[PDB]
Amino acid sequence: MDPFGKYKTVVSARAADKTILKKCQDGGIVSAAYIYGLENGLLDGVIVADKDDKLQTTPKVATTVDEVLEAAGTKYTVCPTISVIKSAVREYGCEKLGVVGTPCQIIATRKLMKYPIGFRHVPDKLALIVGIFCMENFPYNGMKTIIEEHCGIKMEDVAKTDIGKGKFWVYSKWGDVKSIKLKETHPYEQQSCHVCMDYTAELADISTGSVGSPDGWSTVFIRTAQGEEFFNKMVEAGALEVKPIEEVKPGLGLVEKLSLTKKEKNAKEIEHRKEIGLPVPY
Amino acid sequence: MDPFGKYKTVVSARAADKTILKKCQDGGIVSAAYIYGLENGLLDGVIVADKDDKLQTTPKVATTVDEVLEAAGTKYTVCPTISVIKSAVREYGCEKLGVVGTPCQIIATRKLMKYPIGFRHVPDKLALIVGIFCMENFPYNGMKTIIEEHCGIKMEDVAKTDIGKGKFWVYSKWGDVKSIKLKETHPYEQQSCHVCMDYTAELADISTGSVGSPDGWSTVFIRTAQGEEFFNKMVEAGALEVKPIEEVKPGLGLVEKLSLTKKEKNAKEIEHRKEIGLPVPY
Amino acid sequence: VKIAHIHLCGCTGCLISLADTYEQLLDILNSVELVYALTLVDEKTEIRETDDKILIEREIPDDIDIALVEGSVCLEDEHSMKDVFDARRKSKIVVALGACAATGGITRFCRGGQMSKPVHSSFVPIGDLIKVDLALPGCPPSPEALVNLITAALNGDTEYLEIYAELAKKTEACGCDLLVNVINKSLCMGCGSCAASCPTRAIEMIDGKPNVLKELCIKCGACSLQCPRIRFPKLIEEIE
Amino acid sequence: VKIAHIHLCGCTGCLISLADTYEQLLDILNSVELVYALTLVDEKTEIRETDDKILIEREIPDDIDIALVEGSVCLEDEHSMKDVFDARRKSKIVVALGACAATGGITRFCRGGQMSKPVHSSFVPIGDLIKVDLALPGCPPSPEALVNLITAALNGDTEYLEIYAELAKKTEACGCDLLVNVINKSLCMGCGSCAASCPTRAIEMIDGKPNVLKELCIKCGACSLQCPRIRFPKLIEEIE
Amino acid sequence: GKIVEIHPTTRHEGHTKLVLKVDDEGIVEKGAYLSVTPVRGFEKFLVGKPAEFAPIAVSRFCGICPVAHATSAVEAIEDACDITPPKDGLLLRELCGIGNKMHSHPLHQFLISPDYVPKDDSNEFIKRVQAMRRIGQYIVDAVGGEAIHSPNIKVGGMAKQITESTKAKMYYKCKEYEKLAKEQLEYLIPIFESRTLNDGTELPEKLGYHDFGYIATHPTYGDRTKIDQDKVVEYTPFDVYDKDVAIQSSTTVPTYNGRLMEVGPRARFSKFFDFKEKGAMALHIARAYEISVLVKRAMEILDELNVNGKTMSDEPIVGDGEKLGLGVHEAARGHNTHQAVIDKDGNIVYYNAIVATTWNIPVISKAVEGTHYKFAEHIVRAYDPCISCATH
Amino acid sequence: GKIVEIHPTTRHEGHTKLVLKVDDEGIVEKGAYLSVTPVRGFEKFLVGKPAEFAPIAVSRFCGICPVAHATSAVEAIEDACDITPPKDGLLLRELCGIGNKMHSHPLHQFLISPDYVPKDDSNEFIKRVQAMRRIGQYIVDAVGGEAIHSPNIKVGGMAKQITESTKAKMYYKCKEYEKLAKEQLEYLIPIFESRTLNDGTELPEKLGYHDFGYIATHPTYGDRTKIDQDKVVEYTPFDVYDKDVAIQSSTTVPTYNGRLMEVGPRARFSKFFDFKEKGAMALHIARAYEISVLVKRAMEILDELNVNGKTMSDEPIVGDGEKLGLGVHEAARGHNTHQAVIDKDGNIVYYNAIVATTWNIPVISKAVEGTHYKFAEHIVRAYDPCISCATH
Ligand SMILES: Cc1cc2nc3c(=O)[nH]c(=O)nc-3n(C[C@H](O)[C@H](O)[C@H](O)COP(=O)(O)OP(=O)(O)OC[C@H]3O[C@@H](n4cnc5c(N)ncnc54)[C@H](O)[C@@H]3O)c2cc1C
Ligand SMILES: Cc1cc2nc3c(=O)[nH]c(=O)nc-3n(C[C@H](O)[C@H](O)[C@H](O)COP(=O)(O)OP(=O)(O)OC[C@H]3O[C@@H](n4cnc5c(N)ncnc54)[C@H](O)[C@@H]3O)c2cc1C
Ligand code: NFU
Ligand code: NFU
Ligand code: SF4
Ligand code: SF4
Ligand code: SF4
Ligand code: SF4
Ligand code: SF4
Ligand code: SF4
Ligand code: SF4
Ligand code: SF4
Ligand code: FES
Ligand SMILES: [Fe+3]
Ligand SMILES: [Fe+3]
Repeated sequence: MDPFGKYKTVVSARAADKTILKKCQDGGIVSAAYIYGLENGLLDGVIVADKDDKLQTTPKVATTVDEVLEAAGTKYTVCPTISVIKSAVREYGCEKLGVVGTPCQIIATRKLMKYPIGFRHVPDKLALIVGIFCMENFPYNGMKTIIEEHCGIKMEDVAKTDIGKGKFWVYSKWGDVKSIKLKETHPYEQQSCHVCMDYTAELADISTGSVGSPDGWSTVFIRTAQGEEFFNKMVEAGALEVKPIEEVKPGLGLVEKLSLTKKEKNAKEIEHRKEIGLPVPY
Repeated sequence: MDPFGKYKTVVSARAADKTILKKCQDGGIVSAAYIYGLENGLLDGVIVADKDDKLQTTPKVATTVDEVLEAAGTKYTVCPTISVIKSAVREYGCEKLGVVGTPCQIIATRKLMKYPIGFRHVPDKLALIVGIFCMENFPYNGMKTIIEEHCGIKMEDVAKTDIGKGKFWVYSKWGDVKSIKLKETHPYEQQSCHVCMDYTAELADISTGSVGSPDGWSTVFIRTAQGEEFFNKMVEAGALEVKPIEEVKPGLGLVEKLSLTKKEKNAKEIEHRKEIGLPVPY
Repeated sequence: VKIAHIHLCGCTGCLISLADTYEQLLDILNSVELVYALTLVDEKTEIRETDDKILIEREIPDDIDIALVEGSVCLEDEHSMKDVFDARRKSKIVVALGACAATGGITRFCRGGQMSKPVHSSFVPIGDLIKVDLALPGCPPSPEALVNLITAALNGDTEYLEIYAELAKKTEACGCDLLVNVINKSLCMGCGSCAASCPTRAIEMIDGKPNVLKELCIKCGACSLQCPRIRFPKLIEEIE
Repeated sequence: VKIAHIHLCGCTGCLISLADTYEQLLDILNSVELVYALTLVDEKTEIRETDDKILIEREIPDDIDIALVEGSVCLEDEHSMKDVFDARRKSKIVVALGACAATGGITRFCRGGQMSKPVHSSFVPIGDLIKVDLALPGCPPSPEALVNLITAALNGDTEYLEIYAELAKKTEACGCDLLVNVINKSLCMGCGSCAASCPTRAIEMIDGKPNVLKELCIKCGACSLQCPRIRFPKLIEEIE
Repeated sequence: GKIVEIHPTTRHEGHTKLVLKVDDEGIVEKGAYLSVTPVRGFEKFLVGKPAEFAPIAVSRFCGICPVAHATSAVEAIEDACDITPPKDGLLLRELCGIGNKMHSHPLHQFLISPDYVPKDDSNEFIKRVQAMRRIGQYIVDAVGGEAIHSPNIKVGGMAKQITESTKAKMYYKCKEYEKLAKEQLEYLIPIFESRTLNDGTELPEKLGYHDFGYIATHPTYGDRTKIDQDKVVEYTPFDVYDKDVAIQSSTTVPTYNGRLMEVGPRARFSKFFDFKEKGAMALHIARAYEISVLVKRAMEILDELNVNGKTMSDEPIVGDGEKLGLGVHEAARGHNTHQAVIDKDGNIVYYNAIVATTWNIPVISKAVEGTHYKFAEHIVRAYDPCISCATH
Repeated sequence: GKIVEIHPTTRHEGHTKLVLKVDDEGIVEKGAYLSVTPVRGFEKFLVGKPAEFAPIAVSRFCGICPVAHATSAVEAIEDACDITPPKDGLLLRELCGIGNKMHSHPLHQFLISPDYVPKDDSNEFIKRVQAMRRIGQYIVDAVGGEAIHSPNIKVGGMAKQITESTKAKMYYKCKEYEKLAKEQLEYLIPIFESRTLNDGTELPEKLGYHDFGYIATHPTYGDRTKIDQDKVVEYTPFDVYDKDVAIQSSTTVPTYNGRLMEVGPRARFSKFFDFKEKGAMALHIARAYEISVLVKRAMEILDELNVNGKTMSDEPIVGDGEKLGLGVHEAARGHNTHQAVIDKDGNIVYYNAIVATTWNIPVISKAVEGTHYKFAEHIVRAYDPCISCATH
């Protein structure tokens, strides 16, 4: 079982702008990439996740850095980022689009490009495809129940959530930090994620994540020639701080264990569905 | 193959009320039965066709005797008579409903009664099923072309269309009578009638038509026990004038020749559709 | 024979339609043995008592002859999955009763997200998981069609049930069935019986042809079943 | 190789889509031989003179390698019925180009009665009469999708075309495909790529799930083909 | 010191669970009645769909009372768009709702008959229930279009007008139903008053007591003015059950002014007919008496009905995309609430439903406390619970 | 004394037939041009369907000019419901229709290139045409959502709006299109004026002459007030062809004051730009000159457009079930007419379409008369016919 798919280099990195770091989940790689492209004419639009005061997510095309800043942080709830990909190249008029999405949404983008039936003049305009790691998603009302009725903190007063370290973590604006075992957070997950076998967004230009890298830092896979040229251009400009993933802890060994834990667990779900007669992607 | 299906007797007959004969096509059998049943409580509602000043038909749940008179006569155009059969037993509140229809619409009625999935509390309320002979139907704009463009009569000035004798006949309100070879009418006929194998309405309680009997009279098949009781009740009440089909000309030999002609012609179409892979009822 | 009413993700309306045989429901219930029906009988009660808990469970019995399975299967609820396979295991004849069990019906529109089970978002007809022997479409099927199915099953009228035994293999339904299989195939003659069969009044006869108001269609299957240019077994031609 | 564009009951939009390869249409036409296309070339001209009349016919030539068949077949028109069987007879590979030829498309709603051919009411995809080898959905499929099919057919890229060769055996499409095969089957994760593929904008993402405005769906099939939880061949995982 | 779990409970609609904490003598100390029926999720897949699809869809909450959800839906959409149904359509709608309650109550008396009706009277008791139900379902067929899921119940009124023939048939059948209602009522009220089952078991005098108020807006139909919907708040099952029980509940927990409330026939009979008895037998008694109230109002409507009056408003379904329309209806089980927000194009942008038994479920949890657990299921059935309704 | 039948005619859209009665020298004495394309029947299946489906469905008349029918459909529904599109939506709509005419005219010049363009110039000529069409299709892509079948064209205006960036792009693309148009026009006008094909054969001076008037309501968009739709009467093929030919025609025969009329570029150029030349060559010349008129008006709309101005009206789609709305638009082939009546619920109760080539088919039948039959097809192509359009 391969753990990461194809990639050129694995890196632990972080954004150089302090504004980004104050607003980002981990190392601010997505926001850093989007803002750099926009500011340097590499991109003219980017798909982002806008969040309502109560953490509801709405897809949006972005043409201003402020917009990118207005939407930095992880909402552990389903946001259809690819639903706006055509709108981006039509009315918005983008020709150098940036797209972000969980590994699945990246899979949708790659198929969307190879068989562009309903995507006339879309594929050529995709200028950078950023993938974020993902283990499991949740319906909004499911995450609402965990945070509010299992963790005490009310959604509005939530400021940052994070899974790992053995369980779920909700960080309150006011200052408290609550944790509940990850074993109780299972009943409320999107069950269509139990057939997903991509952890590190193996088909993105650039994949970025939290695990394997310390707090405030992001594990960054560089996969495609396009992602490499973009990633390098940022480094030569000083938009990123870069350390080898070997020199950093916990390191790639953690990504590998979480990735192959997802794959081995969900591959057994796939075989269970096949066994009882339910459809599985092929 | 068999030409008429099941019947108890076959008789040439016509109504005794001559108001009916003023307004009917052939013998006034359908209207006579409807009006008799309504007047004597055997029927509390009858499905009829409300034609338009341009001969556009409309199905209709008739309840009054005079209504039956406004639908008398043949409109050689499709009229969904069965489409009101539920509305007849719900809001209209009928419990002794009379239904008229071409052999195909009678077939639908018999299936409607044997598999009444969508027909809750409907079968037990059908009191008389009257079928009328039929060889071919037409889309309204097809018949509009036959009458207006091949017979040179505006649908408005149309009075009584009829077929037979080898040609389509248009009788004008202003006196003229035009004839065109049936050959010309065939390109305009509804191509779904070419799979129909029922000429004499073989599944009706009572079936009535023009062919076989003389002008002003009608060939009447009495088929079921329900139709026999209704028919006998009319003859003892004097509503019908009755003569044997053997003493009348052209007689049962024409119906037979026409009924089998349809069967051998369309059975070929059915076998042609099976050959090229199109669906055919079974 | 032993019959049982299994209630999955349904509305009980199919059972109520059977109840709408009225006083003849006692002639039906006396010709068979109602061995299970959570709505009607207290079967099959099994008491397991430990030192901390008394577990009074009503389980689906064994040796069922005919199972009237109503409603669809929720793929994310484990008791729904268990009951549908339990019904196939314990029943000789499995009847997909109603459009929900036969073709999904209204539950085809379910997409989850509602409290208090927001992961409940996937509903399938029982045919997508187990083997179905007979299927009755409609929402609900009329009481008369049910009486006819039950009588034909008890009397071994295999000919009458053929059309239903053929439906058991069909797990999808829509008003489009009339277009795809009839109108588009030069078979429609304009009777309108398909319009009279529709429980939601979604079919409208326009110029001698049906017009489906697709937003008012519950994917029940009654119209596709009624149409005589789809199915027309000789059995129908029998009159007396 | 020899390619031909058969136009049945279509709108020439699929041909225009191919034409929207713009100046690359010369590279495409220069890589093959356009042997028949009523819209573009005067083929195959055959003059038949009797003592009464001169008949100048443009007929479908024999030994066609790839037939891009566009539009549906009218069952009540004999020339339409004849051209579809000729396309199969004379062509080695038949490509159902566009939703009309592949799944019926807009023509599924045809019910006839219009002048000056009021009996024209039954339109079927070419797969309902002839064997189809490849099917391109959408209304119209994108110029980029067409180029890939053409390039893959010239280059014998069997793997790429497998998804389209599998579609050829499917003659019915709807926005309900997403419900019946993804949402109802606990496979939808809410990317929204389907909503972006639709040419009529009939899909609308609501709470991370697709909602199909069924009265705007023209049964084109672009969303069913797009959704990556239906078909996802290993080929797609290939990037550098 | 023991837990008693009954699962599933029987002779009501749907799929529930009793989870009781009982002392060493079997007396319930902490009660838990909860729905475990899967959540089909009507309020969530209706968003994005046209308004006229609501009464068709929400009718499928349940096949016993579908008229109550169609009525509440169209009332909520009419309220959201300021549509006024014409006089005679509103009469037919109320009649259709009354005909539906005319089949539910006898049906429920048939469900509970194995506990209360002697085995020798069973056949004749059932025959009288089905004769009544036929009449109630005939009214729903004629007016609503179908007895199970009435498509005539539409936004703007009722789709079809009946005939003077149909009207007179219903009035005559209502006179016969009233005769059956007196026979039924004179037979059941003495049984319910005896507090003894058909096997001789005496039921405790305080069976099913509780401390909660009632909600009832009308005796036969509904009145949105008689409730302040702002004071109605839905809470989560964690706020009423233990955590290991809460995660299994499928319903929400409605409260009025932060308190549980009972709905249903006794709730109606308390507000409108000065019926003050507590306990579970009072519920069976109120439900039995309401049969006479319903059929007598049905004949009063038919007397008032103009068979030729307009039944559909010509107003268009157009909303402002903000107003939260309120639609209430006294279903057979009690105050049934639907809410809807409609945009300018006639599409649902938000939908919500607080069905009757959704109210009564957390009340049943408390009503079973105080008495032995062998009586818990009899307290449940007194509330005529419909669970597919309470879950939707 | 012979009958010449050409079937199918080529290098136009769709499926037709030329049926000519010629004398011994080949001169056409009686001409007949007729569509034999099956009738998909849009005007008849749209009845019963919602109004927003009309611009989606009628767009499928044709894939060359889909915008023209979408435009005409919503104009007819807006007229029937008294909906007024906002200024900037009406400007984008017109821009979308002009973008479509910006690819149709070069596309037609490409189809007729085998007859007029020398073979050595073919590749460069096709490249210049395709460079022009790419700009035209990009305008329809940006504004309409799709080049082929634009879903933004809606009852009320235009669904989406464009960014100043996009607007600035189209304005620059239009200036380059205007360069290509001058190159194209400086090349083809001399060929058309020489009246000789690329093989050297000279064309008769009176080629394609006829005695009929013209119909055009606007130079670039459409104006329903410039035509009296009551004087438009559709007749049957029996009124223009011989009986054995009439049964084959799929189209109707539109007339204005009971007379055939020509539509198209020369019709517009006659009415608005004082172009008075007759014949078939004048038809190719007017079409070529109209390319500059279109692109100039496109840049004139962009200078006038407010990219943030409202594009969709907020009025609801409600009709009175009687008003026969009129929707006219100057398609690339000529005056295009849609009519529709809408009820209160936004649904189609009657629909009718009189497409441009429907007007020209019976005019073409006469225009081929007088000249040899080997020139008949060249007269057909001068009218740029679209047959799937004329049949709908
Ligand atoms: C449901 C979910 C589960 C995840 N699980 C894991 C995990 O198990 N392990 C792990 O290492 N990482 C996981 N991630 C990713 C992780 O939480 C961070 O988003 C990422 O690792 C670091 O982001 P960043 O700081 O580099 O960029 P940032 O500057 O923080 O910006 C984050 C970007 O992500 C986008 N985004 C936010 N929420 C969503 C969403 N729901 N869907 C699509 N896009 C979104 C926003 O548009 C934003 O631009 C998950 C993310 C999601 C949404
Ligand atoms: C399309 C068509 C084709 C026919 N072809 C033949 C034929 O080939 N040979 C033959 O002998 N007879 C044929 N008939 C029947 C014949 O024309 C007479 O209708 C028949 O004799 C019964 O008329 P009557 O005088 O007995 O009844 P009347 O008293 O005249 O009443 C006639 C009844 O026909 C009903 N009706 C009229 N049009 C339709 C319609 N479109 N659909 C359903 N019901 C309708 C009216 O509602 C009315 O109740 C055909 C009828 C139709 C509609
Ligand atoms: N009565 C009732 Fe339903 Ni089946 C419940 N509970 C509601 O409106
Ligand atoms: N241009 C154009 Fe169409 Ni294809 C034609 N003819 C019209 O409205
Ligand atoms: S686990 Fe897979 S399917 Fe679920 S959200 Fe993450 S990437 Fe998508
Ligand atoms: S020929 Fe057959 S199908 Fe056609 S109208 Fe007559 S009975 Fe019906
Ligand atoms: S088919 Fe209809 S009536 Fe039967 S369970 Fe499903 S929703 Fe209820
Ligand atoms: S059209 Fe009516 S009868 Fe047919 S499937 Fe839909 S709801 Fe059922
Ligand atoms: S039932 Fe069948 S034949 Fe009759 S109108 Fe409906 S689709 Fe046509
Ligand atoms: S698929 Fe669409 S674009 Fe292609 S021929 Fe059919 S209607 Fe025209
Ligand atoms: S929903 Fe859209 S993409 Fe899917 S089949 Fe319908 S029209 Fe085509
Ligand atoms: S493309 Fe497939 S997985 Fe993505 S939102 Fe649509 S149906 Fe769901
Ligand atoms: S199959 Fe999709 S609307 Fe019927
Ligand atoms: Fe609720
Ligand atoms: Fe027309």
